[PDB]
Amino acid sequence: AKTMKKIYVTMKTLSPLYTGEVRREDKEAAQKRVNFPVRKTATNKVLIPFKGALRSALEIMLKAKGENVCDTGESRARPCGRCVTCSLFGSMGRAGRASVDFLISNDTKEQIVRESTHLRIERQTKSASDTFKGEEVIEGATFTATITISNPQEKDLSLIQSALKFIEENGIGGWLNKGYGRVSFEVKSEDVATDRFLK
Amino acid sequence: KTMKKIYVTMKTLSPLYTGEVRREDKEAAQKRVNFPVRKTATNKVLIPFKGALRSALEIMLKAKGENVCDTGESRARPCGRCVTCSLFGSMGRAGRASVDFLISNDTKEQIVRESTHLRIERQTKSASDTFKGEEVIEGATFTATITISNPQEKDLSLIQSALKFIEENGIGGWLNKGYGRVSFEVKSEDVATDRFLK
Amino acid sequence: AKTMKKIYVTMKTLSPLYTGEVRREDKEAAQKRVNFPVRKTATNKVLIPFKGALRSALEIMLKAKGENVCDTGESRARPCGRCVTCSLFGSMGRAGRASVDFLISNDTKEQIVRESTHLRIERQTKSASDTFKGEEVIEGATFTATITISNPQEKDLSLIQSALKFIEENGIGGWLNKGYGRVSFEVKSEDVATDRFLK
Amino acid sequence: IKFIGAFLLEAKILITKITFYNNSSVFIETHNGNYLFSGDIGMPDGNVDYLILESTQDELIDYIERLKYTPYKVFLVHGEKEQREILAKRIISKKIRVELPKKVVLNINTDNMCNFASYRLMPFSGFIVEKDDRIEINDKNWFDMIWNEEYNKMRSQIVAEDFSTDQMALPDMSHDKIIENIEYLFNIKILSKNRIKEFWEEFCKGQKAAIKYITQVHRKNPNTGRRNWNPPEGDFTDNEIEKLYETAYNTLLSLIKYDKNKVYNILINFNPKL
Amino acid sequence: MIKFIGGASKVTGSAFLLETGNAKILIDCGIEQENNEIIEKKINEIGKADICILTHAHLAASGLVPLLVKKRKVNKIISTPATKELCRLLFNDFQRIQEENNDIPLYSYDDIESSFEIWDEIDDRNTIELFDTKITFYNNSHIIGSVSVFIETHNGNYLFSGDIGSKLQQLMDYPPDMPDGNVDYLILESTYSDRDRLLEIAKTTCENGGKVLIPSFAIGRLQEVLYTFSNYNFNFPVYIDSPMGSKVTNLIKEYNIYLKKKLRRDDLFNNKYIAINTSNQSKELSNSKEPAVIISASGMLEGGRILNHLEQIKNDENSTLIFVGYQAQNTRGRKILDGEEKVRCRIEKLNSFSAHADQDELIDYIERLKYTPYKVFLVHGEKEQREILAKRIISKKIRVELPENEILIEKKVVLNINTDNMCNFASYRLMPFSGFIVEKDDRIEINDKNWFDMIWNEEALPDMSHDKIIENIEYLFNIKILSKNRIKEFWEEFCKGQKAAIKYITQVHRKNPNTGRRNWNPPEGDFTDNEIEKLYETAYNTLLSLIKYDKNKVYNILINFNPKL
Amino acid sequence: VVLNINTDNMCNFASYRLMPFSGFIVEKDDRIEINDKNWFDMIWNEEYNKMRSQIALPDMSHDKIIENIEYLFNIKILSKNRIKEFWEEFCKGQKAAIKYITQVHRKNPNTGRRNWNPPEGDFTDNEIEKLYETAYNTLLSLIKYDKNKVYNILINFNP
RNA sequence: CAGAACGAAGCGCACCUAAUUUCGAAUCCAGCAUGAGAAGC
Ligand SMILES: [Zn+2]
Ligand SMILES: [Zn+2]
Ligand SMILES: [Zn+2]
Ligand SMILES: [Zn+2]
Repeated sequence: AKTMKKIYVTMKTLSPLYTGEVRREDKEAAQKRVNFPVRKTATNKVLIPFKGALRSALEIMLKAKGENVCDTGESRARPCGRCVTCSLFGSMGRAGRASVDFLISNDTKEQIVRESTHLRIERQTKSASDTFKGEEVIEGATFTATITISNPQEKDLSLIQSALKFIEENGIGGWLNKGYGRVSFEVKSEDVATDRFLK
Repeated sequence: KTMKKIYVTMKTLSPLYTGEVRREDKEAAQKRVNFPVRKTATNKVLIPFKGALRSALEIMLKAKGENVCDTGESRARPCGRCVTCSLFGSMGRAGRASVDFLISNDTKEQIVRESTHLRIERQTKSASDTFKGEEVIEGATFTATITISNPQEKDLSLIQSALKFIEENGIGGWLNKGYGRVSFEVKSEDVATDRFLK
Repeated sequence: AKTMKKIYVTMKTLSPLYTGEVRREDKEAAQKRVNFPVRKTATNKVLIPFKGALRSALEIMLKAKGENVCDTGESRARPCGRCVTCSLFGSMGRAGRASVDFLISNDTKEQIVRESTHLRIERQTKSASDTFKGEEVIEGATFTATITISNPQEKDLSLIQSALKFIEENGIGGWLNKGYGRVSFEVKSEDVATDRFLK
Repeated sequence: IKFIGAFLLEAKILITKITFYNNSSVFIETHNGNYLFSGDIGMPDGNVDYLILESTQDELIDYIERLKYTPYKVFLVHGEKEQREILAKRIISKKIRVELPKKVVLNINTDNMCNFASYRLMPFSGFIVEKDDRIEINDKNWFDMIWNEEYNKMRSQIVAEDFSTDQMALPDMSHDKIIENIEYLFNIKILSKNRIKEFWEEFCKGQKAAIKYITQVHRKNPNTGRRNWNPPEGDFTDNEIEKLYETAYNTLLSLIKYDKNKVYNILINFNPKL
Repeated sequence: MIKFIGGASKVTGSAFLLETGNAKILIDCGIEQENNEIIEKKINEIGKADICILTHAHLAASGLVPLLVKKRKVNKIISTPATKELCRLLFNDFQRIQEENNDIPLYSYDDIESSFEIWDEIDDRNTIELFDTKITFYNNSHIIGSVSVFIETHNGNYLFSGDIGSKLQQLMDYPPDMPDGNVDYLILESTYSDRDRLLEIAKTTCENGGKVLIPSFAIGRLQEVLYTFSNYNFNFPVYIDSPMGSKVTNLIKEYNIYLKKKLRRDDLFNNKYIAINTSNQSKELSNSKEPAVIISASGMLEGGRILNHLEQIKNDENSTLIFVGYQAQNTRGRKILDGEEKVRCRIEKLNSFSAHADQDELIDYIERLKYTPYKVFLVHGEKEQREILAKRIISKKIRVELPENEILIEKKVVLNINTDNMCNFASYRLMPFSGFIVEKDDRIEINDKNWFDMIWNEEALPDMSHDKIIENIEYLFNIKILSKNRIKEFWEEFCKGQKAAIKYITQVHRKNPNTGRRNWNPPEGDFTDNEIEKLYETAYNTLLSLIKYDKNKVYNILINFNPKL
Repeated sequence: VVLNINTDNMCNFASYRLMPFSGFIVEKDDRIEINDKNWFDMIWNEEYNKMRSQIALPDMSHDKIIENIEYLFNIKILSKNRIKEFWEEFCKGQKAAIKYITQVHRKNPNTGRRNWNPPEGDFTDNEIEKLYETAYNTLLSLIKYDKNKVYNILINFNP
């Protein structure tokens, strides 16, 4: 429209964070150093997928509130188009008004990424039945993203900040049931014009 | 007469995806990947660039109140009396700016990586779908040239504003998910048209 | 004369190349599958019209240098006869000395011609509002031509090579504003004798 | 070299720093190798590359083993089927390659192999295409590809019930209503010269083909929601655009009922070429 | 066309660029130690090469690969698997040395990691078809994983030899494997048995009470001095004391199938080589008095873990310092070897261990080619040795282009079948034929069935059957021993070569002594320990028997289970 | 001369009856047999095995096929992309087309899912798998017919 | 003929999934201009 809503999100990990590497070339090269490599950019910065955690958080909570939201996590689902998670995060004919950017670390993989030993202990002989290594973003790193809503509606900062508390309680990334991914978002918002670059 | 020669250099600050348009290349790749990148036969990566600049200036100049038409709605005829129809084109009178395809400075095997993407169910937190797609790495350099034939004054300014718009929103596809965030650098010059004549 | 300049041009596409079909039977028997066919030979190669690109290049360049070149691009224009473009490419009375071939490809249309899918994307829905298909010639495809000046003057290679840089920076045929038709030319000139077949 | 008899070389010397030496032999040096047409014997103290040696025994091996820088290949000539073979076997034993004497042939097939009877070979049934400059050797999947091409072109050439007298229940509106509607839908850019021309083209191929054309331009796709009419030029609302498209459908369908002369005389006032 | 980028001294960089018209193929991207900016400008001159090939894992041939990855001039890095695993020690050690010597680092650790991201591995005798060429690797008897690259191009067949080993290598095969076809251009590298005497003098020193410090290179040399101290029935312990060399010793044992035929198919060093892991245990030996053998590795005594042992050996008279390899200039090893410094310990030298061959072995290498090569580009070595070997190769009637200074070989494809009766169907002049493609030297002939009627007229791994392999892969796929990740990885290693597949299944099936765990996937269902081991051995034998079968047959067997690999 | 081609699919152009053909004129002993693309594939396999040697579909009626295809195109199990890929694999051969439909219909033992597009509309799991099995049976029964009839069936659902 | 640095030990591996879907149209243009003679037989 004649405005856009910019939400500048700032994540500070409070527990170790893991999001797995998605690149076949980067997974297969780090198969003899770590068995669980983290997701990293080619500029050595850690890349977490944000759009998908916000959508799932809002879909879970809005289903539990009694609203008309659909589920896009069931296999090969068709976004209906008349949800508020179908206007924000997109349908199959209309794109998402909210452009959610990846959470990219302010530091590099040599200051936040550490390689760790995880174990599987036998419940009778109390001994290390399995040993494996993984990478994990430390407890205190800082990630930054930016959500650009293209047609600002009223319930868009109130709906993103409601999915953010759900991600602060549940977690972002992987291994979330064993304690990984506990984060704390800080949000600064602003309403910009669409013609701020035209001079 | 003169001509503007805006050389643009683009460094990807995010993973980038532009889908392959060629059907034979898409079919050959779609036995391995589910989402191939638009690749040249010289194994370089080709992003479309005219539509992004035109859409950027159309969305921007519609917000400044300036009389710009829409060439994005279905089978819309361009007007011919607008700045976007001057710099990018109309039905009669071509666009003064020849915008080149953003060709990478490096090859497919140095900047393009296969990636695994998921679809996680919202109540069992388990992967329902998996799809492999190719993406351009962070740091890849793409060079294009913009050749404005009859140069006016505001053409470089509006092209740079469109480049700042693409710097914010993105180039290519999957833009809602964080893909395509890129940085543009501009070096313009006013060359003579008769500069090849000795 | 007793000499004839033979310029053997070799062109390599650096971008996808589209020059559209002119033969109405072939266009109407290929717009059943592809909305934008490329112009092809009946020997399944690819033709590109070369003369008019050379005439347009030298006309735009030599009207900017300040020479007395006429415009043969405006509708039903009479070529004057007293410029260098009229000497090289032809007036109404005289014919042009440069006999420009087509740019016939070296390879056939299954190794060079691919069908692409172009779109038209709505600006407030960020989604396709139109889809069309097009035929195009791949990058690194090689086309060949031979300009043959019959009464060779001195500034007749340095004009045809100065046009061939203009058809490197602008484009040769088709959608040249989207980015198509960016090519590279390689010239191996030769001044044969006219009687070289008699001997 | 060309083994015509009498040999040939490329100048077309029919047998270039040439020098003769007693054969008790021509030494043709070229930039592409220094050939030595030994002739008949019954030697250059320099670089030999190719030794065209006439076989007609141990004396030939002696001749070969006195040339500095042993030759790359030794073309054997002027002998019978057994003589040039037995000399060849002896020269292969001395670690020297023998050779017993247009359009490029570009093989586009697989590389599986075998080691059959000291002749590395592979069974291939395929096709040989002859492009102007080359003769490609390609597999049967290429033939399946061109067969799918010819089938998916040949089935798009007779649409059936075409150019044929048969049959309808098409609507009705007067010649003055058809004229008025086609005028309005030509001013707003819905009915165009290309649309009217293609409607006439598919009308000449029967009424049924024109009905199929018009129901193909009026089909609102259930996914996208876009009829294949050209959109109107103006500031009409969505319901009005729907009504204009419906008027276009009804007008063209009603014009199908009228005879061909009337359809022509209505539709050359808006597009002169058919 | 071949370019010799720095092929005179190998310093300031080294490279062999074969420029086929479809491919710039690079071989031996290396640096010889003795500068950085000339190395950069040498890499800039190199241009975008589709592939860098590395014969061995010395920095002489593989020391400049991460710099080409930095400048993004290389797109594939093909080597042997042992070369990959050894270069993942050499590159990290080079960067460690570069930072610790405070010389601007030639590349970074990121560059090394990206180099292994674009690193494909192929073993010996496995032809890869890349870019209108055919590249086959062949063992050359140098350090482990070293090969002699055979690039077959339409302009000719080029055999780059690299460093050919000598007969005194006890862990590799002596006769260096060669192409069995026609080599047209041989890029040979010129050169630069008292082994048992080692035993004697070590038996001299231990019985005299002292220890013996044995300088050694970490790549190949320590692991052969250790084999010599293993087969000899000695009485005193031998102790390897080097983190990189103990890692390389483990890599030698891991890559056993890529070694000599006797050693492949029990510790290779027959244990008795008690390994010093922590540096505290190295200071313990430095202060110790038990007469023992120290096969450590600082190299040529310059920097490393010898440098602590060296002072204690230096002050002692009743010990010795057996130098083994070539001591170089501006290096400690020469100065203690030439007597610049006063040593109290004996300074012996055994010239027997030399991974580089001598003159005669290189002559035998040139002679055992099926066809005598048209040209032998001697490249590296001293100038004087190169003049001598060039004169002797000229004496054997072979052309020599020494690297201070042309027949157009063109493999043709003759058609040899009737082309009169052709037809046109889809605007193609086509003709169906049923014939035979024969691959001769300099000539690939397509030949009709009549040729085959005359040609015909004139004329370790266990062995299961197709049925048993199919049945056992099905059973071990339905109890979840053979998964789809396992079948895919087995297919990848089998594409990398049959010995790579043997190494993969041996690495999975190996029960670790301490834990008692094999890396197969445990069997789903009720089975006892003896039954589980009898299923794991079935997995071992069923997959080992598959390695004997041909590539397409393995693909057809392993596409009903993992339908993507 | 002998026609070994089914003379069906005969259209009506002008006052003539036509069928678009693409085939092989084999000649032997003046029989001059106008065969099809299916004889030649067999004859090609005969020569391929000769060189390389010396070194039950369910019958559903046409109306049932059309009805099931129309329902499964409206619940969005048979999509246009699915019909196009089935046409490609039918062009590659009957065995490849059975292999493709078996690949799509295969319930993976680990995930419990099949490569069909899910039915649009509210159903139960048993109804959904019944519709999947109907898709399997209808397309497998389509393999039984000839190329021209499969083309005429599928062109009214994906042009 | 090249890399080389207050204790122990073990271990650092598995598995699944890598599909599905929409659209592939629309519009403009189709002109002019010159020349119709000159010889021979
Ligand atoms: Zn929805
Ligand atoms: Zn406009
Ligand atoms: Zn003029
Ligand atoms: Zn070496």
